[PDB]
Amino acid sequence: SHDCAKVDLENAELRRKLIRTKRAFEDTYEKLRMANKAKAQVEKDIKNQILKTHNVLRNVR
Amino acid sequence: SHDCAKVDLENAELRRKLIRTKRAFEDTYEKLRMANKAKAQVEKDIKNQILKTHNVLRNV
Amino acid sequence: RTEVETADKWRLECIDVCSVLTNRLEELAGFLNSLLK
Amino acid sequence: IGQLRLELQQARTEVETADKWRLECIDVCSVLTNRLEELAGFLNSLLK
Ligand SMILES: [Cl-]
Ligand SMILES: [Zn+2]
Repeated sequence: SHDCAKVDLENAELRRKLIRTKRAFEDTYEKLRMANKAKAQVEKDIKNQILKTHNVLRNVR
Repeated sequence: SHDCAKVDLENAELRRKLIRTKRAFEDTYEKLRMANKAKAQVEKDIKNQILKTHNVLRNV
Repeated sequence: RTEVETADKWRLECIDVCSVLTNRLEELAGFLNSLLK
Repeated sequence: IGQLRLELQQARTEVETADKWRLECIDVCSVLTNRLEELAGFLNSLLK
């Protein structure tokens, strides 16, 4: 036996918290995905710039 | 006024899901905080390197 | 023969300059590489 | 006499070598400078 009104109240509060927390997780996960993507692009361009720099250094005396 | 056993099961399942989602959000938030911190450090060092480069170019 | 003097007036300077520029370029390649860690 | 001609030839050779050194160092300095300016702009682009 439980407190019927209390478990109804807790059911509703848990559902509210779960929506809020899922939304916070999806938003933060998307922010992290965007950050990782931007960093990967940066590292690709950095590699290109390193290679161009060494090419100049090799051609230069 | 409800199905007592059914709301008990649903409440237990909601609590399990909320723990799982809270943990995922906290872990992902921690990773994002770490990434932001690392990027902030990179941008500070980049600033110093730009300034040294412009100083060398200016003296030449 | 002053053409030699005037034409060599900035030789030592341009050598020092190229050394400093090369050093900055090498340091920049190392720094960029450090960003990939 | 012919010694003045020989020393004039030596002066011309020294001018040629000095001009070669100068133009080569200008070429090198130019390429290095351009790479450094490009790198400064790239680094700045990373701050956006
Ligand atoms: Cl470039
Ligand atoms: Zn009940």
